[PDB]
Amino acid sequence: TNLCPFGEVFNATRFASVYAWNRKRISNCVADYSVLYNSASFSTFKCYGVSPTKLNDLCFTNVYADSFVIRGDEVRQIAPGQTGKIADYNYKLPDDFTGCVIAWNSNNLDSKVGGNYNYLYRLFRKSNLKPFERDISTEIYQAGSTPCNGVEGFNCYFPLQSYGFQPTNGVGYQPYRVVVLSFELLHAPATVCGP
Amino acid sequence: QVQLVESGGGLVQAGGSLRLSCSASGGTASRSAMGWFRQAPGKEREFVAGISRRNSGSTYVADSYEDSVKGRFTISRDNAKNTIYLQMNSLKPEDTAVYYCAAEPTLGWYVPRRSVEYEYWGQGTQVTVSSA
Ligand SMILES: *[C@@H]1O[C@H](CO[C@@H]2O[C@@H](C)[C@@H](O)[C@@H](O)[C@@H]2O)[C@@H](O[C@@H]2O[C@H](CO)[C@@H](O)[C@H](O)[C@H]2NC(C)=O)[C@H](O)[C@H]1NC(C)=O
Repeated sequence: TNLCPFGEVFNATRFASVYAWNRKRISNCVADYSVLYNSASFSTFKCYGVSPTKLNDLCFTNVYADSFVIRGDEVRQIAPGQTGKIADYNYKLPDDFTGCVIAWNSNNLDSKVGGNYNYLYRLFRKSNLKPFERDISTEIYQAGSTPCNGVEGFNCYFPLQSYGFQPTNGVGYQPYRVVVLSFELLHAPATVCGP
Repeated sequence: QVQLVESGGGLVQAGGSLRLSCSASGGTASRSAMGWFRQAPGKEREFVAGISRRNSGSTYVADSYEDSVKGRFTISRDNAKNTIYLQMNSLKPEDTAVYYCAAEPTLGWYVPRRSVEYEYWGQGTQVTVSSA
């Protein structure tokens, strides 16, 4: 009977940095996705393996809500088969992804005069993330042939870079809050259905 | 005896098109019906399309289709290459699945339809359909 806590996710005060993205698993609840697809606030609402209109008719074992902040140019990387700093080093979707990617401009919330430097992204990594893998380490990245000894220097970089969100940034460089919904269907009793 | 290798999967927008190929290694393939199955997440393997074996002295070809893909999907078999194709038009989000190629030795123009009625299977190719 109880409704799914989608409000806790979409309307959370603070969102996670993309390198340390947040995940909430949702189960044993009634999901009304109509609040989502009807609203005009989202600038991205692309689904994979499901039609957005029929979401209230489907039943799943679990629904996963991953949320973080990236800049506008990088929302596109939140899709299966994508490549780039975000898709390779921060948040990676699987090829068999079933779910929806939802994003909206958050410049009024996540930028500040002088810059918001709380939102970080990983810029280097020795190898690509696996699907839904998370890397929160902070070791100096060795971009050259010479060891870094744990300190920054020539070809030796701090792995996390700040976004520096200023309200006057071009819309491509403005903060976007992203919620990725993953619909898990198993040979098991469904626990998240529509009304 | 029969090795099946699919290819041609990928991501595509609702309404778009896709063409899957499956090549069969082995002489047993020529006397085998061949077909396509698909498996969505959390579901059993289900029939998509099938095509009859090569029969000497005739050009007649029997096929069979799952009703929900009639007209949108077409199965075809290459002459003397033992490769089958699945032309996939007007794709819907609900077409998302792993698509498997299958082969089954049989007699005459029979096209089997259950997954337990095909012996040989490929590894699968992923098809994902998006919708704005
Ligand atoms: C996220 O919140 C919006 C807006 O929340 C409103 O303001 C808050 C401070 C609080 O007072 C909420 O209770 C308010 O509703 C939600 O959008 C509202 O949704 C309701 C129900 O669909 C609708 O009647 C209102 O008109 C909507 N308001 C606006 C401005 O669109 C939204 O539903 C919340 N998201 C989720 C996933 O729950």
